[PDB]
This record gives sequence, C-alpha cells and structure tokens, in this order.
Amino acid sequence: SEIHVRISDFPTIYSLRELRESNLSSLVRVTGVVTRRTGVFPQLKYVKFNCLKCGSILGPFFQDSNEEIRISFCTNCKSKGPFRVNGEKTVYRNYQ
Amino acid sequence: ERVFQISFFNLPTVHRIRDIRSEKIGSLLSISGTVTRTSEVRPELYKASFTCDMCRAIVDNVEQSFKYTEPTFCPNPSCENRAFWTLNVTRSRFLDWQKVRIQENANEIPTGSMPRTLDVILRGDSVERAKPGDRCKFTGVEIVVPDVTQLGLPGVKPSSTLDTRGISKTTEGLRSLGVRDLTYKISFLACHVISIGSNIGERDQEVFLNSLS
Amino acid sequence: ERVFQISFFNLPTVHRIRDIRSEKIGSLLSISGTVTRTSEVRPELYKASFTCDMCRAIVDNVEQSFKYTEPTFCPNPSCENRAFWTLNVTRSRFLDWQKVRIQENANEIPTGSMPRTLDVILRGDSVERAKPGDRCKFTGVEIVVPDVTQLGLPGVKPSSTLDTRGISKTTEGLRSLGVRDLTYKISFLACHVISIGSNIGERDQEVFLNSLS
Ligand SMILES: [Zn+2]
Ligand SMILES: [Zn+2]
Ligand SMILES: [Zn+2]
Repeated sequence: SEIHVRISDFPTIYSLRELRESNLSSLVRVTGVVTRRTGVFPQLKYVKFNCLKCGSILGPFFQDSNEEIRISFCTNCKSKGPFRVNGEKTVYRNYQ
Repeated sequence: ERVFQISFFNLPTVHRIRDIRSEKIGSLLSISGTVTRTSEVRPELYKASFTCDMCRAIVDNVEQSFKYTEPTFCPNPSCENRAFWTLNVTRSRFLDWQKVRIQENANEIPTGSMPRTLDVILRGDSVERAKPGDRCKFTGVEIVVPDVTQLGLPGVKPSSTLDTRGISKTTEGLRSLGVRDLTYKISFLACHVISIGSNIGERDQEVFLNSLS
Repeated sequence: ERVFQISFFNLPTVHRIRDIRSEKIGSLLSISGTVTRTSEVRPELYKASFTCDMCRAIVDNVEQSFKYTEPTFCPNPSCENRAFWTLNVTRSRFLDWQKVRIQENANEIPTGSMPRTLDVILRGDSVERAKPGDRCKFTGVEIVVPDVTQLGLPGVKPSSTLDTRGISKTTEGLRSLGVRDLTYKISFLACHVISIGSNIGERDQEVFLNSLS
C-alpha cells in the first residue's frame, strides 16, 4: 500500500558548503561522508485514535512528515474530548 | 432559479377525512373538509445557506426536507469537522407556508362520534385560497409529522437505536448511546385547493357578468 | 521581489574591538578583527507569511526586525482577534545568515588584558567571505542583542513595566502586569567584508596572472 519513487541522476551537483536560500523546498543532490547515524525509530504513518468518552476506535489518518496531525471530533459520540493514539492499531514507517 | 410547483386536480375519487389510513402515506390523494382555522402566511426554509464555524466560508442551496437539516459535507477543504454550522437567514431561500385546520363535513360524521380535525399545509401559490367556514377539496400528499403526545398512549411505541456491530471498541476506560422515539401523526400537504360550495347545490357587477356564459 | 543589499566601504577610520561604545549603536562603523569561528549558512525569516487560526486566510510580506514578530492587523474583517497566528515556513521568505566570531588583533590588545570577542553577523552575499584565522575589516552597523546573563551582574538593570494611567478599572473582583528586563550586549551586523592580509605587509596560474597588472 505504498510505493516510493527514487529519482536518480539528478544533474545539478551541490556541495554542503553552497546550500543557500534558493534551495529551500527544492531537490538537491549533495555528496559527502556519513559521520554517524541514529537507530531506526518508528514514526507514525497511518495514525489511529481512540476516544476516552466512548472507547470507539477512529479511522486511520495519514501522518504528514512535516508536522504532527491531530483530530478534534469523534464522529460517534460527537465530542471534542481527549483522544489518545493507540500503538497496536497505528501503522509506522522506519526513521533514521 | 424559481420554485416551480406542480398541482394535480380532478382525481377520480375524493376520500373522507376518516377514510385516511397509514397505507396511503406518501401518495397522491384528494380529501374534503370544512376549514375552521387559517394561520398567518409564514416563511419556510427551502434552500438553506450555512456557514462553517471555523472555516468561516458560506455554502448555499441546501435541501431542507421537513425537519431542520444541516449538511455534513463541507466542500471547503479547510475544516475537518462536520457537525458545527451556523444558519444565515438573510442569504437562505424561503417559501410561503400556511397551516389550515379542516374538520369533518357535517354529513360525513358517523353515528355517535365527534368530528375529527386534520392540519393540512398549503405551500406557494395555494396559500390563502382556504377561508374559514367553507367546504374545501384539497388535493395533495398524505405526509407524516412527529408527535410527542403519543408518549402515554397504550401500545409499544417504536424506537430507534444505533446499530453497533462493525464498530471496534476498547475497554480503556476513563457507554452512552443516542435513542429517539418514532411517534408520528398523519398530516396533509396540499398542492391544489378548490372551494366547492358550502351550499348543497366580486362586488362589481362586471367581473360577475364576465364569469357567466 | 528581489532583495537588495547596500554595502559601504572605504570608511575614513577603522575602530578597534575595545573602542566600541554604546554611543555608536545604530550607526555606520568599520572595525577590524581576526575570525575564529564561522557558523554554517542558515536561513533567516525576512518576509514572513502567516495564517490566522480562526479566520484561516493567508497574509504575506510581514516585516521582520530581529526578534520574531506576528502581525496584529488581521486585515480580513471575518474575525475579531489579533494575537493568534500560525507561521507558514514554506510560503515565507528567507535570507542567508551567518554568525562569525571575531577576536581582537594581537597588536591591539592592551598591556595586561585578555582579548575580547565579538559576534558579527553577515547576511546575503557577505556570507562565507571570512575564513577561520584571517584578519577581516567589517563595515556595518553596531546593533544590540538581548543578553540574559546580565541578571547576576551588579548595578541597576533597566526594566520595563506597563504604564496604567489612561485605563479605566473597577474593583468588581473574581492584578497582574507584564514586566520584562532590558539587558543587552553589543553585536555587529556587517554589509561589507574585506580580508586584509594576515601578514604584516587560485591554484591555477591563469587566474593569478589575470589578477596582476
Ligand atoms: Zn467518542
Ligand atoms: Zn468546514
Ligand atoms: Zn484572523
């Protein structure tokens, strides 16, 4: 249910010392040496909630990588109560 | 866009007010009765124009079928909630509405029974064609209207509960459901009103002599 | 719209780092120093574009002066509050920003004192024109930057509280005010960076012989 497209042979070549204001929100191809890496963490991808008032489990929602997503309605008991993310029914992607 | 109204007339039969049964609900019908009370002409919400509370954008041309409805679509993609809305009474569209009460015709009353009344609703151009004290023939649809007074009546009053079979739940903790009673009464929604003579069988004379053959 | 930068050079006098006084804040100046640390190029919010939280319309081209500011005008008349906003980092505009730290030159240090440093900030095209360990002449403006470490320093630290003289109040019941410190350090914002030789008085040869007359 997810296919990642990897663009290869991008023509423009940038060093890390010449990234500037014009390259924000744009595709850059940069070379370099990896210094150290973190462990693989689970990042939320299809976020699923439950409502504390009624216990109903809500639908899955796509998590944008830019910002956290939040829900304000239950659509079962019609309440703006505190919803909690349950990790057993939430789907994750790998993160490094 | 104007609001067209189709009025049917000259049905093969006309029914008494006591001939009204539940199996003709939603069907074209002709009844006759003596008008006893006429109401003031009032506006009825025909095309509602709503504004989403946190989108603050307006949507219009919303169908209103009897009881008051609010759309849950919100084609503006700014919001994520559907229930919260506000009504703009100036921008919304209205239609002429009158409720007139009719009573049994004098000959049609059974042997020992009192006359019974029916609230027939006239819409559009048919408003104010019914005047108190005359025999009138209404053509329209037998509709049904919510009734609260049937609470203490004997018999099982039908009720509706949410069906919860395909909804997953967890017992996390911190069980309420919405139930409503389906109790109803028969009313009439007339599209055609004609005033047959209160007898068994306009001051200017020109308009009267023009009518005669 | 393209952003323009005016760079001034050939100022009559060149000041030491210790000759910097508070009377020249907001004034054009030329100082000299030896660069020790260079930061990487970072974006600075120049033209911020905001969206209001409850009207949810986008507004752009908001002036940004040093500390982060949010507009209180809210030109759409749909909502009625000013303080609540949300920044759109994709739509907003940025400029290049570098904080390079410079140190007093060894011939300029007084008899028993240690060298003292100064954080000069380069913006736009001036970024990355200074290298770790070279003597640079910075032309710019002496600016002032909030410093929190002056809380424990002796002396009366200036503070700002809200003046309440023309505000009507009633003792109805059910007294808080905002007071904030005025503590600062002198910084520099350069528009021109030239690297005079670290001596007392480019691998290809063609570019070298092109430079010579
Ligand atoms: Zn709920
Ligand atoms: Zn909405
Ligand atoms: Zn606003």
